[PDB]
Amino acid sequence: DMLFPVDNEARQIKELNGIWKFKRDNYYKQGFEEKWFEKPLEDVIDMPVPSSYNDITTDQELRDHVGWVWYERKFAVPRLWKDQRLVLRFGSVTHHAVIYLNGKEITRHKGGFLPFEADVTEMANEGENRLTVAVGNILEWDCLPVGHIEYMEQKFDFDFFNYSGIHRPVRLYCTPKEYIEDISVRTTVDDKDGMVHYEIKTNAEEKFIKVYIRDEKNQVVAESNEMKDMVLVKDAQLWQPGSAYLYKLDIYFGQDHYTLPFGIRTIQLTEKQFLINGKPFYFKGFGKHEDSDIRGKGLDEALNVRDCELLKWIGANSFRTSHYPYAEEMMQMADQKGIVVIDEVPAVGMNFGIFTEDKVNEKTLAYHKQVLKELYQRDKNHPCVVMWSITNEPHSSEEASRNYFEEVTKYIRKLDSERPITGTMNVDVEEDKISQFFDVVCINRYFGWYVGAGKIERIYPSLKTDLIKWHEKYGKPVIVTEYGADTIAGLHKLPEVIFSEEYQKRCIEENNKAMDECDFVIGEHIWAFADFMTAFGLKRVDGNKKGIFTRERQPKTAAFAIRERWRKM
Amino acid sequence: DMLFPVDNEARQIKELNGIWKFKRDNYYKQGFEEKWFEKPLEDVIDMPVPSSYNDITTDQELRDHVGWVWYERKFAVPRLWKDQRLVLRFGSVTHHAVIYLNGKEITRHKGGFLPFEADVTEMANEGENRLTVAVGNILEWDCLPVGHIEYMEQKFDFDFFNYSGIHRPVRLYCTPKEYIEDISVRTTVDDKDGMVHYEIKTNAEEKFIKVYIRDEKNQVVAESNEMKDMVLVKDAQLWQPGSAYLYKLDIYFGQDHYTLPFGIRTIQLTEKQFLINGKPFYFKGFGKHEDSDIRGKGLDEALNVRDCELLKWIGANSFRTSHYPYAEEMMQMADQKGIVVIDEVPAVGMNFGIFTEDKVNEKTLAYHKQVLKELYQRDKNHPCVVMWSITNEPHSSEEASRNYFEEVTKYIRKLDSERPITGTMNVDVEEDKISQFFDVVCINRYFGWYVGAGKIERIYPSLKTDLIKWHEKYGKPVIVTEYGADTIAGLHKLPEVIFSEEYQKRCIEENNKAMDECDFVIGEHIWAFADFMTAFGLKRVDGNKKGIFTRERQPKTAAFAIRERWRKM
Ligand SMILES: [Ca+2]
Ligand SMILES: [Ca+2]
Repeated sequence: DMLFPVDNEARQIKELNGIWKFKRDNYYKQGFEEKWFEKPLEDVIDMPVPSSYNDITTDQELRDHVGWVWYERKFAVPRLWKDQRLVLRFGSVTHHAVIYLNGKEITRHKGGFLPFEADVTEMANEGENRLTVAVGNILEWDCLPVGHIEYMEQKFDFDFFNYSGIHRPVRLYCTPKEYIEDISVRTTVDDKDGMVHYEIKTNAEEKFIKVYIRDEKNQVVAESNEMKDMVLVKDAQLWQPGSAYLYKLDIYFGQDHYTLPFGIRTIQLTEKQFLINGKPFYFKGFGKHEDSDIRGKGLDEALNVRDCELLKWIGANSFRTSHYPYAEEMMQMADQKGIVVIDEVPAVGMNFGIFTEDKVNEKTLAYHKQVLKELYQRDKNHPCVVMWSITNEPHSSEEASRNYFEEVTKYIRKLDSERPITGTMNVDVEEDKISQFFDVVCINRYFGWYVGAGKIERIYPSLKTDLIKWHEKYGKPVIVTEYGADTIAGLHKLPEVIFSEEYQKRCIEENNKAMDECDFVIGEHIWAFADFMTAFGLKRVDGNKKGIFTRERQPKTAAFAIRERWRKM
Repeated sequence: DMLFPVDNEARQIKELNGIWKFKRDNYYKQGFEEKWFEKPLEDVIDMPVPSSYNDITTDQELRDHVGWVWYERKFAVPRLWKDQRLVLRFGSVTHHAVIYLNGKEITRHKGGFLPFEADVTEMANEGENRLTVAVGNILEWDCLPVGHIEYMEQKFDFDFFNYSGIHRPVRLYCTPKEYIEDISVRTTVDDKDGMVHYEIKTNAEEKFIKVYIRDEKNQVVAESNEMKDMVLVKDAQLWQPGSAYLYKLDIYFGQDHYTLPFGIRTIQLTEKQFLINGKPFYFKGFGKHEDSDIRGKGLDEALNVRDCELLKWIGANSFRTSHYPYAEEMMQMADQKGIVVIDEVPAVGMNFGIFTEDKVNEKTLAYHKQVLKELYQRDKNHPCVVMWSITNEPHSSEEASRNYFEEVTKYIRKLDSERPITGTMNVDVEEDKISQFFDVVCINRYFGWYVGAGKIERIYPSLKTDLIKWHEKYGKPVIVTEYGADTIAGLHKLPEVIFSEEYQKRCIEENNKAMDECDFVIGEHIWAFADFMTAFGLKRVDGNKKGIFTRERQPKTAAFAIRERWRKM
């Protein structure tokens, strides 16, 4: 159960963000061994929430910390909340969490990009309470993303910096004691009329319920007293790429009230095309990252609006939540703005034998299924999500990866029968062993950068040849999910050279020429949207510089050429 | 009454931030004349709150908008708030506001940097309500900051971009119907003993009250049943620069409860020293701004923590709120971190005859006193505030300005008899006509930049001479409140040139040599803390580049030489 918290006459949200008190372990698990949670934290600094902690201070030891840190603040339960159900919700804690309330452990969570909560109805006191949160950043072979510890040094083979902290809002909220627990909505369209199938779960299934479907002007277009039903919406306003329309499932249950936005739209994959509402859709966009200056991966809604303005300005129609689920506020924004989304779990870093019993094994596999279940439960009702990505660049040349990903793909297909399934490729087409389980083949190709760096004339023939091989081996439509080139803003050269602004434009141009000659390509996603931070390395100039925009969300030269192309499509 | 809202067993806060709907006027006052507030806004975009609106979109017409824009969202009143007093608070609206609730005007406000509120107990409905806010950015001769309209173009003489929007949190909060309205605290010290003078004002003064003073471990150290009292704090932990201690005035009144943090510390001025708790204090720090990428002047608490970390790293002990009051969050942070603050009113831009019947006149004067009253009411109880600055660089060579600022200084002295009063100078010392009214003389001087650009060897003789003149004319201690040089990060040259990193360092050094030879100098504030945005001009390379740090809060070369000086001082 993970309905996004709401405010109305019956439910209320208390934000617990702001400035917390903060302290890091000075040796491994110092805070657990010394039971720091038993009393208020001492010798602390201020830390903002939501935000990563790595980039806030001037202290390299905190930036490079491996292990656990400790957050604490106080919150109040109002007298007016006397007989309500009380829930403490964490949008995320990266990567591992132990939650304490007034010195007592109340829940734990594993995985840094999905929300979790704890019912504290019978444990919070009226008035002041103390909330203590332990935050661990260690990744092992059974975490997603994958990593491992060497002797303590953290190892991993994904790009982005392993930021840690409380990256999403913390919320204490209240509901009545009999209440709506979960909602699932599915839609179909028969010519001009839409059919809304819904299922509502409550903790008193025998009690009366009233369910409205309201349109965008909030007028009732359908009505029912069933917990599960199938209601017709005549002349349905469809949710379309670039023109969102959102209905509302408005539910009254006893004293409870919940309103759920949703969209009516169909997805159908053909030979060679990706149909949305029966019309072909060509992905134009980026894989993104949750990353900006100072705050690391902290949610920043102002930055989120600026990014959507940028996506609109440049003619993009989609993005992929590259390498982990994003904040729901961004998923909600994509629903409202009509932006098409590929939603991805953090199965990244399964690459360098990786699929062995001592590394990525059945323990990893079972956790991977759990993350997919948690992702599906959070995002199942978003019309913006049109496809699930279950992995980014696994070492899928290994024979052992075949049974691994057949199992993951079949699990996600049972949870959701309506949305296509995918995963992104980096191994050579001849050696790949899993893409036959997918509905769409997604490839990350860096011709002109990681292959034949600087050789502009080799980009077009190399990509076209590889594209044709992927189509011929699997017979499915293809998206190029990553391609591009590192580019230092202000570095100009004539003739162009790698890292120059001119080279990034030409590299992308030549890849685009290959894709334009292939009738089976259904998308191009440039890597990356914006410069972002990476673990330190000699190929990373203060992070990954493949951004079309700088980290401060201003365009490099190539942005203007991309805009001309995407806007005339 | 402007007590900062609090959460406890009796009072509750609902934040109304997030993503609002937004639309600008297409001609002057269009929304007022078409009565847009009467129905939900149509043809809208998303706009984050808190944030400026100017740097969010890709649209030049909005960035440079002159006039009014319109914000709207919905909010809920829960059933559980049924019998409470309901208050809508705006931390600020820049510059002018008209607030509508369910299509009816409920308040207005002039002034972009101080909070205001509206009692909505009788007008808000249970459940859903519609909040509409018109936001105007026009500055006239009786506004602060000062500006004027020409033919529609906005003119002004201050040097920072005229960002507009809802820069600080919007809060709906509840209290009991009989409640604590205002609190004032003054402190004296007697050897090791504090005396806390307090005065509590309520909604029903004949009822009984309980007042505790609590230390930082929450332990009662004094107690009383009076609304107005002095209570002794023996072995009182003093609030010290760089080592803060905050007691809490904990007040119970009927069903109401309010806890006010405060500090015990004294201020005294001699003709050469600024004494805090009897010890000389030398100001080391910066005038700042509320400015960052994307969000303009929007509150960003993660940015505030990073700034305070950088102030600590560089050995700064103070800042001035150039040129307007900052968010209360930043004032609380200064209270907790032991940072000393010069608190400044937005009386900036009274420069180019300025003090004439048609420009800065009796209306400007009366408004100037009003903003000082409002600033005092908000910040009176902050130990971090050691001095009020009533103006920045007025054209105080005009004879007419004498009576103007005698009025202003008399007025603020009536509100606050303990804190020193000042205002910053740019006119020639021989021409000034007001600084005799101040307790400390503050001068903005840019020898090596605006006077004798590039002539390093003339900086030290020029500032020493000017300093001695200011001291000779007024016989008061002197703070140099601004000095420095524009500096493009990455610009290096040997020998150094203006705009280079090396020149900024040498220019500050030579100015510091002059100050080190003047015993009556009690502070040095470099301009600026961080690069910030200005109105467009040929001297402003994408804004003001006098930052010691970049706009993204990283140090230029001069930061490390400043740190060496300030950390060994
Ligand atoms: Ca969230
Ligand atoms: Ca505020």
